[PDB]
Amino acid sequence: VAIQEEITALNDELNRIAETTSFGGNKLLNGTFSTKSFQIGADNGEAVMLTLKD
Amino acid sequence: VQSRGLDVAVRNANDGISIAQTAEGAMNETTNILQRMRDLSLQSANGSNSKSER
Repeated sequence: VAIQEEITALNDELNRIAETTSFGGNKLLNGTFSTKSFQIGADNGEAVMLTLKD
Repeated sequence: VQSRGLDVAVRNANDGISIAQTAEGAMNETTNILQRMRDLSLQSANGSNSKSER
């Protein structure tokens, strides 16, 4: 039971990190970043897809 | 008649190059503005930017 208390608290922390880590306000590990394209190019259609997951 | 006319001709030509000179100058600012719009456009494409940034 006491060990479970620690497990309970630590799973809460995991959930927290997941729904909190953000870049300037854009959440990252919550499962909303999904896939985004970074141009990394001097002309159109030269981007790469970064996929962050929940 | 030819000599006097030739003088008028030169003047008219100089005025011609003047119109073109003035017009070309405007185009020069036009492109600079267009170029900045392109650079801003690339920055907007980057996925990092949020709707607010766009």
